[PDB]
Amino acid sequence: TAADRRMVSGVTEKQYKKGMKKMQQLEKNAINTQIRREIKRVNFQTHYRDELL
Amino acid sequence: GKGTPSFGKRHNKSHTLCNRCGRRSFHVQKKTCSSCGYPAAKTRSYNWGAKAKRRHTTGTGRMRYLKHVSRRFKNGFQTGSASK
Amino acid sequence: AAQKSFRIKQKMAKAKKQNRPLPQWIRLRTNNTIRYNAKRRNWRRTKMNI
Amino acid sequence: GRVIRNQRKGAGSIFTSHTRLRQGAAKLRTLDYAERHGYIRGIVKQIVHDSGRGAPLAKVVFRDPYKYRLREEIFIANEGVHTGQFIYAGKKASLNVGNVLPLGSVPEGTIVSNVEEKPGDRGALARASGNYVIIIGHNPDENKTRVRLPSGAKKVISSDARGVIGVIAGGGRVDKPLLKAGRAFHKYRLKRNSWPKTRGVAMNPVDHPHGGGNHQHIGKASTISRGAVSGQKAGLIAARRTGLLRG
Amino acid sequence: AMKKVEDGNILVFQVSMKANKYQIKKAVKELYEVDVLKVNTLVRPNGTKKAYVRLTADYDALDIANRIGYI
RNA sequence: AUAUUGGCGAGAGACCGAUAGCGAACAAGUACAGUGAUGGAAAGAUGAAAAGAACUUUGAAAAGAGAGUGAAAAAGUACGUGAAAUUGUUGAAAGGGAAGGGCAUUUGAUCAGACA
RNA sequence: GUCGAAUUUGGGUAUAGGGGCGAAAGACUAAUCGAACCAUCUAGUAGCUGGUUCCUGCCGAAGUUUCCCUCAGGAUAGCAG
RNA sequence: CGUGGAGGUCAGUGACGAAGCCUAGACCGUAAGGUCGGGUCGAACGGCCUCUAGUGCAGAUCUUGGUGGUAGUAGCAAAUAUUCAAAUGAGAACUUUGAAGACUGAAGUGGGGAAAGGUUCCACGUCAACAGCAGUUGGACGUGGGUUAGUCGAUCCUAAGAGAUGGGGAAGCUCCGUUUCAAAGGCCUGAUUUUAUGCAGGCCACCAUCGAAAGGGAAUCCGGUUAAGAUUCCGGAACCUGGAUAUGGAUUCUUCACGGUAACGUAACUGAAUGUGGAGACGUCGGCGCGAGCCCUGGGAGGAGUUAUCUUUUCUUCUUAACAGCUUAUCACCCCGGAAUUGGUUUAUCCGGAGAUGGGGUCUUAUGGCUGGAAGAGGCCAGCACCUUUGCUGGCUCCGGUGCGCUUGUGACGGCCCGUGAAAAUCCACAGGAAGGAAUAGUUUUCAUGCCAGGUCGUACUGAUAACCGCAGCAGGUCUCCAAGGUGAACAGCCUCUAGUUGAUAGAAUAAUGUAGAUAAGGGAAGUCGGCAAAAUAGAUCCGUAACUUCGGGAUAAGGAUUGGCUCUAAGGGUCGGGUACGAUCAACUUAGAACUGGUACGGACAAGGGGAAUCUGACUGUCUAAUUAAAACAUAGCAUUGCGAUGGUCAGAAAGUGAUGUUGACGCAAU
RNA sequence: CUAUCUAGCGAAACCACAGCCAAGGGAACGGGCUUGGCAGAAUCAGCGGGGAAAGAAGACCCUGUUGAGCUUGACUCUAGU
RNA sequence: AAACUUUCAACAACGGAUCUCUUGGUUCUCGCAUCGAUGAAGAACGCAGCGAAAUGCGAUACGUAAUGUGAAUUGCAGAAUUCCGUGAAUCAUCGAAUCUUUGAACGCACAUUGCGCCCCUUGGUAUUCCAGGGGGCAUGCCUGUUUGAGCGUCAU
Ligand SMILES: [Zn+2]
Repeated sequence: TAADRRMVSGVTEKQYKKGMKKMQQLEKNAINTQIRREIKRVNFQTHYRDELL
Repeated sequence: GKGTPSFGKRHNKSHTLCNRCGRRSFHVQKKTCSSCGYPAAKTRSYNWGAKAKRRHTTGTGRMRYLKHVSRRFKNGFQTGSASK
Repeated sequence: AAQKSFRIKQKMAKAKKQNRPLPQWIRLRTNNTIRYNAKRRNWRRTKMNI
Repeated sequence: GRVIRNQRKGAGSIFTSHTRLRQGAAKLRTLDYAERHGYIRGIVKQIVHDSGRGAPLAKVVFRDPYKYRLREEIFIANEGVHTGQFIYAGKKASLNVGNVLPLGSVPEGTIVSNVEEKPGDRGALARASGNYVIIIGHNPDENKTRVRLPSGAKKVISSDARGVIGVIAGGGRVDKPLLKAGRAFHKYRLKRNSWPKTRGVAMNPVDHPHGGGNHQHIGKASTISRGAVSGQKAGLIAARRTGLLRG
Repeated sequence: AMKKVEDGNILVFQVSMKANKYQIKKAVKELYEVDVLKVNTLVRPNGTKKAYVRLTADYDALDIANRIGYI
């Protein structure tokens, strides 16, 4: 069991849960950053055919 | 269709991993890589790609031997046992 | 593929070992500007081109 | 403009001849001491059909004169030969349909085939299915013989040049119409990549000197000069006469 | 791997990457002073090599695992 | 004596101060895109010290309300100050097919000082 | 529409930019083809279009002459400070 | 006037709060702007005289970042469909089990794989995000576990082709060329008492190397087993290659076996150089013969279903692997014999004095039969026990039939072609007669047996309406294998069995306009650029078929009639006492005919041609503008013209001891 | 089956400020200006008159001492022969 | 009258401007000359008691040996005089070593963890076969050595 490997080396069972919930949110703001900034120049194509007339 | 229905027929690679620079550029049919020409002796480098020499020149790696030559010069390429 | 070469099995075994979060004792050092594992790949999002 | 499709042929690269199924280079055996003094006997083991030639081949086998071995040669088989017939080869050989004789030894008025121009090029003159050469006189002084060719042209060559006796097998091959594009396709499937010939006037100005126009015509005179350069040479190249001869 | 030690006489080791089934059959003879029936080998998806060496019918696998000390 | 926008070691500035200065003050030629040559970012600041909120109570839990630490959580890891667009509650007022502005005064609000 | 064949198709391999390849449409050559993509010379040039950041004071125009491959532009004289 | 920095000065302001920011609070200035109060806030900053500039924004379809109105709006509507109870849970349209209902329907929504992905596989935790509703579930998050090879693939060999050396070009990176204008090697024993080695006596003169997880190829099968692995593990049973290698048998005192007229036979049964031969080794189509698996099916031995009535009933298990022994054939061949009154014979017309028919044999062993493998396995039942590990004991596992069936393997043949439909590695055999050898001896390791070893890398899973590519969990795209029952010509369509799924935001209402599908009185193209769109006809059997024609067609021309159900009759086969008029007999589904019968209905759903008369134009089949043009354009066969006899024609290269046509030769190549 | 109503989820094009007409004049076809007609919160489903609605520095035409594809006895050359 | 719409202020929200910072850039000056067949630059894969990356390193793998300093490292665990000491440390220095697979890359090859060959030795009845170890095997060119070739050529 590698669960005790945490408990001897710093981390506690409780500190992992509040630590990962911050960590799983620290990646949440960054992916919310990537979707927001890129959304302007992502529809900006190059060779669109214009199927009209 | 030349777009979405013809992007489905793409399942055969044309470049693989180079053995001397380790990136997917070794073209299999030509049998020569394209970021540095690997069956050639000297690596491929051009002064119109000034940026593409920043990614590959001396200093972007470990420099396993060259990082000690400046220290060995200061002492003067000495040898032998050290001291007391 | 299934019948694969060794120098792509040597590459997908390295990617297995790098498919790990940040160790939680890293965030407790003195000047620790790291907060998560930003080079972390997943087979849904980013294909590795090997 | 582009380079036109008669300029793209010298690079080969799709236009090379399809040579998977061909038996080999059909050639007379080399000129040796057996074939200048006396003859040497060989037997037609089989008559095969090589792909991309209108004439059958013959795989005669000659025993090695200097080693203990067999040496197989490929001849272009001419009419009347068969398997198990003996082929005699040299100066002092007989005169029957299948033997290969130097052109001094044959009388004037005979027909032979697969003649060699120079005395040792191993035979390269009248080889397609049904074409001979007709000997029309010797010359014991200067050591020369003059022959006429399948084209009607008269040519004087050496007298030591060899040639098998008889009209090449295959016979009247072109008397039968192909009737289909599917039969001309398979003919050129084993020759080279030149069969569906787009007319030049159908093309655009880039693709051909004939091409372009709001009608389909050539525009300038289709007889091209001789010292014209690579890319102008489309149409009759140096047409002395043109048109139908009598009417 | 404990099921292979207890049922069969199969000792499971992690071997180095450059070993070639004669250097493993001879290693277990020299390290553990036993006899080996047959060595099998796979390369694990973490890039290491795993060797299913197999003791032969009179050496027992539980006694060798207990003398080593992983029970 | 001369050249030196690379290398190594030094010193300096009427230079730039995180949309600036090198593309990069930070795991930056990094993540990522392309079959490929190549393209290539964003991203700095709690506090002097983590003293990073023990305990109580409501909730299934996140959290909330107390309590506690602190010079200060109007600094609580979404952390210096925290502007505007835009938004919520409260307060004032106005409003018949726009709103806003100019001159003049009534009314309400508000501010005022030489003599005060 | 064709459906046993000038058939359809996998993998291998060949031909690469004024070049390839074309049963010929200037078609196709990685969503790019009457000349691909990438980097560089390159901040190419523009008599042409848009923009051009604080206040107050005083004076205040011209669309006309002559020459120009000159006519959406300049030089020169004029008016102006 | 304002701003970023610089020299000077105010011994300027400041933790007792500098800069900033906020403030329908105050004041000054015509204005640019300056000053003050309050709130906030926490470490630096101003006045004045001068210096300096990356110094003042409302705009540039400005640049980067941020945010709005639209707006709780458009919408979340293809792929037939979901419902009830219970359990878990804070929470259930959505998770799990059970019960229903259905669908894909064997060219599957099934079981596998090649690419490609790379840990998605599997278990235990867990729901912040993701799963465009939900979530307790997950291809998600967190931690781990998991892929076993003498036989399976790679490795090995060659294909189209890549490519070094020698050389020759090139200022040069490099280019040509692949046996090339080369001094390009190894190897048998005589040598074998030095085995150093010398004459040996010749030698593949081809002479790198790479190129296929679909071609070529030494050898493995069955049963069990895992949360996740199997031709890999375990158990049994085999085979191959590389070795050593001793017995038994064989042969030999004429040293290198006998038998048969012969085709040939066997447990063995010396054979170097060198030479030759075979195998590897090959197209496609059509019918016919045979085999295997499946399908259908009778009896018996079991188990479950139905039962008010009926049903010796409906469903289901009854299986045999690689390998080894003995045997088994079309074809081919040998012998005896001598054919017109021509015989033999195939579905298909070929064979015979170059020796048929006939009689007797020989061989290949695809394939099938028996036996070993192996019933001990597996399958189906019945019984009695229980720890979890686990069982334990009895039975049974049988005998047939059938065929234009389906798939597939193959045999002998036939058709086609101006198309005759790969190459090496490797393996054996023959010709040859070098060399060696017997009496306790050799040859034997191609005869039987015995002993050892078989390395390296891949192996999980998906292979697609969710694991690949398309910005994604995208109706698109992506190579291939096996394939049940009924209807029917059929792998059509429709319905079901094995197996899989029941996923796609749902609830209520049934306005308009839509989209998809329908129907219509009377008229029947009056609509419209135009019969666009829809309708009609359709399967089968029998009858009947024109102009024109290149005599092949036109032609399913046009046009007409019948079709269900039930009871029947006749015809078409095989085996047997009587064919040198007949009899019981097993076993096919096929056509024709007739009565009787019904709301005159019958290819009853499904499936399934509209036809004719002429003109223009291209002969046809075929190809093209991927994503607005499928055509009368391109192609074609046919015809004709021109160039060229190789010291050459057309073309390529910067060049060359360079190349395409050319592994070519006028019946050819090239250009039209 | 949508649309419609509800629970959950929830974008975009576009937008100077915005939104009742008649005549007048005007850059010669006004939502605003001038003179009249008038005019009552908040709104829901439709609808296609208008917003010279949105889409893209007109693809036609002209101008440029701006290009490119192609042609020939244009001018200047050039591989080849 | 409310709701709603608009304006302003307060507090809250969104958002990250401003201000003050700065181990980073930039330009200028000054000093030195130091890569590689003794295997470089670059690459791939590895290595820590708990590491994913960065930095460091190579199966002796966040290092070893040596010298210097003289008591730490620290997120946690662990280790304690090792503390009047041949001695702590993620210290500095650095002269001794190691340096996987590669790469000019060098036995041949390389989309292969593919295939050889010589030598010393070890093991399996073993000069021949299989296997473990150790050391070699690229090309051009120069100088020397050794062995040859050539009626090129000179005496015998
Ligand atoms: Zn490379």
